[PDB]
Amino acid sequence: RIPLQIVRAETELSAEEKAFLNAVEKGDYATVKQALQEAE
Amino acid sequence: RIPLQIVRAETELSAEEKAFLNAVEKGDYATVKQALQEAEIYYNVNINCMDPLGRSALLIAIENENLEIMELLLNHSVYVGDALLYAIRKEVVGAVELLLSYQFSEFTPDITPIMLAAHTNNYEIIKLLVQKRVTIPRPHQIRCNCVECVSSSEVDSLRHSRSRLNIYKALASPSLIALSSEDPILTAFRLGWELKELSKVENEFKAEYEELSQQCKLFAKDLLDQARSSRELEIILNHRDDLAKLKVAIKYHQKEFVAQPNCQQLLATLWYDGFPGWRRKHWVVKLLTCMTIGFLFPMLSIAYLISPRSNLGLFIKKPFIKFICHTASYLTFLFMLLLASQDLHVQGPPPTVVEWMILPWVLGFIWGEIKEMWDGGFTEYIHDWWNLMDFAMNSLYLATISLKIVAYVKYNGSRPREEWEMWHPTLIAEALFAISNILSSLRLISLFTANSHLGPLQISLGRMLLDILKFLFIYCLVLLAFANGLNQLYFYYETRAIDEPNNCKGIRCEKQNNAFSTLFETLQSLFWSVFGLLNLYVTNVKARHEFTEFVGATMFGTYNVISLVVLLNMLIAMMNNSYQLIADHADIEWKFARTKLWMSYFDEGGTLPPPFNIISLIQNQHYQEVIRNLVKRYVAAMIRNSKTHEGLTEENFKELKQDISSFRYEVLDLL
Ligand SMILES: CC(C)CCC[C@@H](C)[C@H]1CC[C@H]2[C@@H]3CC=C4C[C@@H](OC(=O)CCC(=O)O)CC[C@]4(C)[C@H]3CC[C@]12C
Ligand SMILES: [Ca+2]
Ligand SMILES: [Zn+2]
Repeated sequence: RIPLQIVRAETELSAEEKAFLNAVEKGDYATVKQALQEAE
Repeated sequence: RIPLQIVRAETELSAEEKAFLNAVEKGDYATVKQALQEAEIYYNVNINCMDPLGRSALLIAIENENLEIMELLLNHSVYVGDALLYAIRKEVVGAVELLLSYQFSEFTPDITPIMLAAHTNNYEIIKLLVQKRVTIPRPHQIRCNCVECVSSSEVDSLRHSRSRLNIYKALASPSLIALSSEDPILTAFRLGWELKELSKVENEFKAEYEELSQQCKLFAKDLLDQARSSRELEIILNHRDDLAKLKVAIKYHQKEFVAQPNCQQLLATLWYDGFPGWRRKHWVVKLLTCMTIGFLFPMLSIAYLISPRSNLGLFIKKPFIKFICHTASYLTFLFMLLLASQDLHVQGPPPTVVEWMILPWVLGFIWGEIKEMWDGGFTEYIHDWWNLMDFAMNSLYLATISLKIVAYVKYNGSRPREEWEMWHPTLIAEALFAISNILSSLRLISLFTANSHLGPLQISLGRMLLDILKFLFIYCLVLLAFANGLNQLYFYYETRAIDEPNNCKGIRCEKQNNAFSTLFETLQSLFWSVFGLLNLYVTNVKARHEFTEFVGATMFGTYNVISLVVLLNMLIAMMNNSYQLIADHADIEWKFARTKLWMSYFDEGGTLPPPFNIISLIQNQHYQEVIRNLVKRYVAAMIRNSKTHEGLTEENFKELKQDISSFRYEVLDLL
C-alpha cells in the first residue's frame, strides 16, 4: 500500500471562513456584506 | 415485416413515480419535497427506484449539480452507493464535500474514490480526498512471478490487467504527483520509465501506457517550465540524493525535459565557458576562431601536460576548446591516413614514416576506448552504439599491426607481387588497413550532432535506417530464393577458367561468365543486377538449349521486376512515410543528442586528445522550497489553462437550464 498525504502542507481555512469564500463564489451580496460588517 | 419488442424486459415505473423523477429532472423543490413527505406516510413512491436511462433521483440531482435537492434526498436517506464516485467523475466539489460529509454500475469494482479522482485529474477533489488518509495499493514488479500475481493472472486475466492499468493511471496523475511526493520531478522520471517498460511488455495495452508515459514526461517538462530564475533552474538541475538531476534525466531519456529552452541556455553558457560572447558573433570570425584553436591543439595539449595551472594549461579544460582539440587531432589523423596512400615488392616490409606517425594515434584510440570502458562501466559502454564501430576500428588496427609484424618477422626477401600467395599476410594486412580506413573516415558522422543544420538530418537518417533494416530482411529472402533457383538451373553448365578467352572466371571479368554456377557467385550476380552492372548475356550457355535459356532469362527478369520495380519503390514510399513522423520531433531529439555530446566533454577524464593521452541538508531544503513554489505555479498555470481551453459540453447547457428551471419553480412558489 502507498500512503497518501500532503507533503507540502499549507494553512487551512476555518468553517466560517470557507463559508465566506463560498458565499463570494455564489455571489450572495447580502451574505458577503453581512460577513464583512460582522468581521469589522 | 419485422416485429419490434423489448427482448430484455425490465421493470417499468408507475405514473406518480415517473412524475417524481420528472420533477427531480426539472428541479421543482416544492414538488420533490412534497412527494418525499407523502412517500414517508403512504409508502406509494419508491425513492430509490431507477429510470429508463440508468439513473436514480440522487444521480439526477448529482449530474444536474442541484445541491439543494441533493441534500434533501440525503436528509431523506435515499440509497447512497456509487453516488460518491458519480460526484467524483462529475467534478462537482460541492457534491463531493456533501457526500463525504454524509446493482448496475458503469464503474469497475476496483474503482476507489482516490483512483477515480486521479483519473479525473481535478486538483481540488484529489486534495480533499487526500486530506483523509486514503491508500492506493502498490503495483508489483514488471516481471513479478509471485504466487499472488500468477493466481490473479490465472483466475481472471482481464480483471488483473484492468486493475494494474487502473493503478498506473491513478499513479500517473499530474495532480497526484504534485501532491504526496517528496520529489515530483524524480517521481515523474521513474514513473515514465516504468510506464515505458510496461508498454514494452504488455503488447495489447501498448497505446495507453505510451500515453501515460508521455503525460508524465509532459508534466515534468511543464514543472521545469514554471521556473522563473536562474538560481531555481540550477538548484533543480544540481540537486542530488554537478548537474545530477540533468544526468538522471538523460539516463531516463526525458527528451522533453532536456530540450527545455532554459536548460539548453544554461548548458550553452556552460559550453562556451572561455568565450562569453560567442552567441553574438559573425560567421567569419567564428570560423576564424575555430581554425585558430584547431591549429594549436599540440601546443594546448603540451601546455596541459607541462603545467595545468596556467593561462594555457587550463584553457583546454573548457568544453568547447576540448571539443575543438579532439576534432582537430582526429582530422589530422585522417589527413595522415590520406597521406599514407600516396619499394612495393618487399615481403613484409618495415613501416614507413607515415605509419610510424600513425601508430601512436592508434595506441591512443585503443587506450581511450579501454579507459572509457574501465571508467564508465559496461551498460554505459554498450548503450552508446558508436562504441561498436569504435571496437571494430580498434580490432582491425590491431589485426593490421599483428599481421604486419608476422610478415616482417617471417619474410625477408624481395619477390614481386605477381607470384605472391593469395592468402599472403601482407595482403591480408593491407586489406584490413583499408577497411579500417573507411571505418575511421565514417566515424565523422558522430560530429554532425554538434552542428545546427546537420543534427536533425543525422537524426532523420538514424530513424530511417530502421525501416531500411526492416526492408533488408524481405530483400535478402528474395535474393536467397532467386539465387537458389538460378543455381539449380545453371550449375550443370559450369565451365573451367582455362576455357575462357583471358583465363578469368566470374562476373568481375571483361566478358562476364558463370554468373549462376555456384551459390556465392549467384548471390554476387543477383546483387550486382540491382545496380545494372550485370550484363544480359550472363544468361547464356554454349549449348543450344533455348528452352533452358528462356527459363533462366525469365527468372532473371522476374527477379529484376520484384527488386527494382516493386521493392525499391516500396522502400522509397516507406522512408517517405517515416520521414514525416520524424520531422516533428527532430528538433527535440537533436537537442537531446547535442546535450549528450556536450555532457560527454564536461568530465576531466579523456581531456587529452590522442596521441597525447598515452604520454548537506541545506541543498535538500532549498530544493524542497523551489519545488514547492514550482508546484504552486504549475497548479495555478494548469487551472488557468483549464479555464482557457474549450472544455464545454451540453453538460453546461443543461446545468444552466437546471438553474433557470429551479429558479422558475422557486419564484412561481414564492409569488
Ligand atoms: C564533406 C566535404 C565538405 C569534405 C570535408 C570533410 C571534413 C573536412 C568535414 C566534413 C564534416 C565536417 C564537420 C561537420 C560539423 C562540424 C561541427 C562544427 O561545430 C559547429 O557546428 C559550431 C558550433 C558549436 O560547436 O557550438 C565544427 C566543425 C565540424 C566538426 C566539421 C569539421 C570538418 C568536417 C569533418
Ligand atoms: Ca567511444
Ligand atoms: Zn507479485
